Amino acid sequence: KQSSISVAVRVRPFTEAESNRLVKIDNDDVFLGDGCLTSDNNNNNNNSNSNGNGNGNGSSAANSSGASTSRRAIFNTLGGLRKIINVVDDRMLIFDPPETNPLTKMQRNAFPNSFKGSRIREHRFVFDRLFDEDCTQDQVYRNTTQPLLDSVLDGYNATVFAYGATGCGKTHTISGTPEDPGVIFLTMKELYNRIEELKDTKIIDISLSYLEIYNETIRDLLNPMTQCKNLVIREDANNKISVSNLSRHRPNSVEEVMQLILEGNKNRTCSPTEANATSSRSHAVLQINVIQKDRTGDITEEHTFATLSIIDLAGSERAAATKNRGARLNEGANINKSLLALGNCINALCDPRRRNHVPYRDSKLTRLLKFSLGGNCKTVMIVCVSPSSQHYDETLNTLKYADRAKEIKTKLIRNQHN
Amino acid sequence: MRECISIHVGQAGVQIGNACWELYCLEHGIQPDGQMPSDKTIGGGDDSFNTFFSETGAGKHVPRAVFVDLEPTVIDEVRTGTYRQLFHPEQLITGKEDAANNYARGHYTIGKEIIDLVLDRIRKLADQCTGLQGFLVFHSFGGGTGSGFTSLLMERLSVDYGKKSKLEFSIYPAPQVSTAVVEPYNSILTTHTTLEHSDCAFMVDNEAIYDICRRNLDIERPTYTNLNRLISQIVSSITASLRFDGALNVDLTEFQTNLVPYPRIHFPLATYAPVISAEKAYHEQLSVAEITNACFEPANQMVKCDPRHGKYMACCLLYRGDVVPKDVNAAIATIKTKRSIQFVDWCPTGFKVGINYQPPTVVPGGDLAKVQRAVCMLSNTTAIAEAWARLDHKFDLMYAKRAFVHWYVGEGMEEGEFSEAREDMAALEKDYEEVGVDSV
Amino acid sequence: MREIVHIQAGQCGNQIGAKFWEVISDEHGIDPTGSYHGDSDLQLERINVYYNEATGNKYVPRAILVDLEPGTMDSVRSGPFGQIFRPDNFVFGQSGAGNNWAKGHYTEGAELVDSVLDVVRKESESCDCLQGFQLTHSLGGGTGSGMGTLLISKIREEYPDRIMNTFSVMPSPKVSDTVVEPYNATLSVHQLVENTDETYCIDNEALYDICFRTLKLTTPTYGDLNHLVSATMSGVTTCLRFPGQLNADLRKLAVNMVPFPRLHFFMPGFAPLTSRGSQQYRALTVPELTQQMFDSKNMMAACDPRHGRYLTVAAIFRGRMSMKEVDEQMLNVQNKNSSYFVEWIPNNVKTAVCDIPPRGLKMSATFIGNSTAIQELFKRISEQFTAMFRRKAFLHWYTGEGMDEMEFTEAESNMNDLVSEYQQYQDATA
Ligand SMILES: CC[C@H](C)[C@@H]([C@@H](CC(=O)N1CCC[C@H]1[C@H](OC)[C@@H](C)C(=O)N[C@@H](Cc1ccccc1)c1nccs1)OC)N(C)C(=O)[C@@H](NC(=O)[C@H](C(C)C)N(C)C)C(C)C
Ligand SMILES: Nc1nc2c(ncn2[C@@H]2O[C@H](COP(=O)(O)OP(=O)(O)OP(=O)(O)O)[C@@H](O)[C@H]2O)c(=O)[nH]1
Ligand SMILES: Nc1ncnc2c1ncn2[C@@H]1O[C@H](COP(=O)(O)OP(=O)(O)NP(=O)(O)O)[C@@H](O)[C@H]1O
Ligand SMILES: Nc1nc2c(ncn2[C@@H]2O[C@H](COP(=O)(O)OP(=O)(O)O)[C@@H](O)[C@H]2O)c(=O)[nH]1
Ligand SMILES: [Mg+2]
Repeated sequence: KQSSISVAVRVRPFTEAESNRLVKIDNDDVFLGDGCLTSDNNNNNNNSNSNGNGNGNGSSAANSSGASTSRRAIFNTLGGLRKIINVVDDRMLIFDPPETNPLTKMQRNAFPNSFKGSRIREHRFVFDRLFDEDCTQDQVYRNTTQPLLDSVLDGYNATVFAYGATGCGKTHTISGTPEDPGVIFLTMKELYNRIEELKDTKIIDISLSYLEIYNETIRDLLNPMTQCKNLVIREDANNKISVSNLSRHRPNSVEEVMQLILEGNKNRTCSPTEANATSSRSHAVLQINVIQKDRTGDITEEHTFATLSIIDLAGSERAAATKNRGARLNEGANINKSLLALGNCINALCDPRRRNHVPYRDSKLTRLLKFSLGGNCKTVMIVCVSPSSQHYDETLNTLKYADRAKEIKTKLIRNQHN
Repeated sequence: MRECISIHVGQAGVQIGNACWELYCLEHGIQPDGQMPSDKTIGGGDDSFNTFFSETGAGKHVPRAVFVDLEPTVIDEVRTGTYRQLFHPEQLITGKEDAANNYARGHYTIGKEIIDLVLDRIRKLADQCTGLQGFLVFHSFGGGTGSGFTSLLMERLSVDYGKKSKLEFSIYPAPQVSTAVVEPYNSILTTHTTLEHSDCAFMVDNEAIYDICRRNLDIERPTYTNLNRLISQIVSSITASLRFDGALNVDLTEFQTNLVPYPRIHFPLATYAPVISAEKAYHEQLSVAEITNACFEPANQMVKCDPRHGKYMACCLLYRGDVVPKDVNAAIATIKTKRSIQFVDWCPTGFKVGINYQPPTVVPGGDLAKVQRAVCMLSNTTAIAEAWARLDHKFDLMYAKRAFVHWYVGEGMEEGEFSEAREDMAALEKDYEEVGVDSV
Repeated sequence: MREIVHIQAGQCGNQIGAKFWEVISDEHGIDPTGSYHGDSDLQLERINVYYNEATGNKYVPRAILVDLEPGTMDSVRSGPFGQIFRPDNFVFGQSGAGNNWAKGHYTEGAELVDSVLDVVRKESESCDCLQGFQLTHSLGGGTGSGMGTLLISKIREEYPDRIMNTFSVMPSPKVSDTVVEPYNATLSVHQLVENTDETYCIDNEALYDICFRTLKLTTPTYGDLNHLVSATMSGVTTCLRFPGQLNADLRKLAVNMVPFPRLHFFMPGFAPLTSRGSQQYRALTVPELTQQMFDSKNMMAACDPRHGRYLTVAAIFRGRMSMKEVDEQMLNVQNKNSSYFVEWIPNNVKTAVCDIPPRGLKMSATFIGNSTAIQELFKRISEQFTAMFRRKAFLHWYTGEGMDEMEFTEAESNMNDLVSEYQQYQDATA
């Protein structure tokens, strides 16, 4: 009856502003430059201006990275796809692609100059499921949570949490947009349809809960005017984490629940300055509690409970940009401390010796995730990692965390009685 | 002509800078009250020694430096010190908090409050330099403001002023006089930020300075005054190749070409062997054939290492006082016969030499004898990598348990910085290891 | 010029304050009536860290007296030193608030915490910086453990970019025998594990044991149990108000002795032991002093350091003495001890020296040694909280004021987790 947390990755599609920079540079190099090269007769190696006027009619405007391969003129940065992710299939990926440029090819067996950079980084990451740049919401839904929701109505609990740094589309992946749905909308529609299909044999009821962890406090977006000072975490004598003064509304129709979710999501604080107006500046936990009641009116009454948790995590913001420090830096630093607590909990839990402690009593988020990691529920991760070479160390750190937490053990026995 | 600019960031920087400015002000006959005797005739111009100082209407030679420290205590001490009239009243008084033993606090939170004024004052000083050559910054790895404010100001000034030669003088920490336990974290992070923007960085080990001040000088528990004076002597020895224009005066800049193979491997050592106590210097006078052979002994280094077992990349000897060229050739030929000295297998280019005709000076009331035949070394090696390994060892013991990380994380820094810096320093160590491979 | 404002709440806190402030005024050569008279000019170097300038060369203290029952105000207003504090320094009500924690925390605290916060705002408006506020309370009666915790939980929100200092007098059955004390301590302790990162675990059990076993007094008065705590905390805070190489601002104290935000409980010690009055002892050799510091007899926490290990043992020495004397045996003490210092921390021990000695005694020392043997404190309180909560007696005095029954189990689980976390590092070598 043992289980195992599974993992799933998503790769952002290139946004338009950097898509132009991708198109200007990467295509020729991959197709008929670094990708294939030419005979001992190529009169020009890489300085050709037939790439959308990438160089002036004369001397190069800026220093080249190497052999006139890139950095052709003065801009904010090169920002090419020199270090990116490779989604070759749906069971394995390789990061830091080898032989991406010929400079790496000359950097072998030669003087140990820039050596041991990519050679040491020849690591193959074997996850459970992988996604491509081109998938839509239904594609991710069809294998991220459909078995999970097949499990949730049977009695098992379940949890999914987002991941990754800023700009990877966690809110769009989970919370959806006013037009493009998320993952919660599809799950709710399928839950309603399964309610109708299973009507007249078993009654089912659902309850909604929604909270945020802004500034390491607690707040409920379904009901403002409740001051954060009143809300605190407490605990019963049987390992329960019931927050006080939760609104705990109950829905009856699809329109009501979706309208209420939109009204709640209107209140979350976000950065309004840059074009990234979708910047979620606070964690968020949604919980759906499903309760069954048999209708046979005889033996074999499978009175069963279950719950499903959706979590959106604000990304970790590093010193890159983020001007007017203090304010933005404090709102970033509290999130950073929460993410550090999460990572420390993961690292402590995965080991076989430190298991006696497994520190959860930490910043608020690591406490609210107590049941999620090592409790009874099944879990599936959704980690959004950008592939662009600009966000390199973000990708490496996030994916290293993704490789972590793949070896968790959680006995599950359902909530059946009678 | 080639007017450098000196920057002192942090308490250690301000201390060493005050000592060095005292020494330079005394050497060139400049009174602490500004004036000097020679300019009564010359007045001013573009002599060799006018490179650092400047001219004015009254002739008061104002020093070319701005003192940076977030604690106003030491800045007040210098303002209330003996050099009241020399430094113009534009020291960067900080009426606010300080990094307080945290790189993250100095870099992001409070560093941006005053960086604009620092840039404004450094630009005011630079604009008077018609032929500005480079920047000599003074900082410490294990400190607070020293670790981070330098690592920010260097990037800001490099972006502002393009490609100018930048020199940094470092004080690598020791456990005997450590004021903290988070010193390794600051050192690794500021080396990660500093490695890709500093032309050459000099390691003035504090353990080595303390040990040499204990053995050669007979003081048992030397306070920071003795260490300041002894380090200021090395700084003056290296810097004295710019204020003068004598014959055989190989310029300070021309050393850089022979010292840095690649832009990451620019950590050389530094030795010095005229040091003898004031009351014991008599009854003997040293010869060049013994002085130059003394500098190669492991006991007189300034970073704890054993070059005998490793290998030598290059060498550079800089003499001072009165030495005739007839003796130096014989001395070099003598020391070349030593078997223990072994050069890299792709550069036998030999020992570059330079001589400057001026006797070394010590402040009145000091402790070092006025030995005229002073000699200084600047030679990279693969043995210096051992030093970094020591720091890496500490990082292995204070990162499996995540100790103290939250203090840096809470200032606005992610966790991913630390592993990135650690991998950077591991790459540095492996690069030093691999350069010593054979040419076969 | 990094200022501190000293807010003191509770009768015991008020008396410890009235003793410590007199001790400070004696060391810096300020007597009552507010004028300067001393035997060196190192005294005025960092006077603004604690005191404050006023007109006519009056160096009025900068501290607030929080006391609900007005008896303490009359006790201190004509006490030894308490005749210089400004008229508005005092904040008070017209009630005692009893031993009921909820009475001071919830219903009575809300009436006067506004005034206390207003006066704190006024004090913060006069200076130009603030390292972080310091508190002197006890995990005891209702007034202190309620109002101090409320002030912490509010001012933490109102000034989050600071480090909080709290002086905690943990009460034991010996010094007092009110049986609602374990509940009050166990609940008030986890309201400081979160909101403050620098606390000192002064113990009453160890204080009474030392004042009964080493000093031969048989009727230990509260005028002679304060003469250890006041001296110890003056030794603790010697660094801030004099120039020195070591920690000269709280953040440094925290950064040097806070490996994690949760494990910030110390166990201050004292090398000499002095009773009240003019009694004196033989001159102390430095090796004897350093040997005497380590052993458990001088510890002001009931735990035995020989059982566990240490993490940071930052120490301070007073008076005039050659520096090289201290660094000889100390390293040897670090060497002969096989395993009673944790390995995975590099360079544990650290030392400093100061010039002006304590009053009368011309040689002494202090240290702020954090330890992983402190668990025996909390592991004792759990045995005086589980017995009463298994039968769950005495609840109706707290439950009948606004608090639930969940919070008490929250406190118990919090203490168990803290004990386990401290226990884990005992055998978690490098
Ligand atoms: C060992 C336990 C306590 C030490 C003991 C002290 C308390 C005390 O001394 N107290 C409690 C307020 C009064 C103080 C002294 O009473 C003697 C008073 C004269 C004083 O001086 N109070 C001043 C201190 C002071 C001294 C000099 C100048 C100015 C001020 C204070 N102001 C404010 C706070 S304290 O009583 C001796 N206590 C609590 C007791 O209840 C009694 N002992 C027991 O009950 C024992 C236990 C507790 C062992 N039982 C098991 C049987 C005691 C009468 C033998
Ligand atoms: N060699 C040498 N080292 C010094 C001297 N003064 C300070 N240091 C070093 O400086 C370190 C202390 O941190 P600092 O670099 O001074 O940092 P800071 O300038 O005080 O700035 P903050 O840490 O924010 O207060 C110690 O570890 C010493 O090793 C000195 O005079 N000579
Ligand atoms: N898979 C995707 N398909 C389409 N657009 C996407 C996708 N992923 C990200 N985006 C877009 O990328 C931008 C950034 O998304 P955003 O919602 O801000 O990410 P976020 O991580 O949730 N915000 P933040 O709280 O700062 O981390 C938005 O304009 C999204 O529409
Ligand atoms: N060490 C020490 N502890 C004290 C002293 N006075 C009181 N205490 C402790 O503090 C508790 C009394 O709380 P108190 O402040 O008097 O509550 P209040 O009367 O409501 O203000 C007792 O349980 C004692 O253990 C003292 O002078 N020294
Ligand atoms: Mg400083």
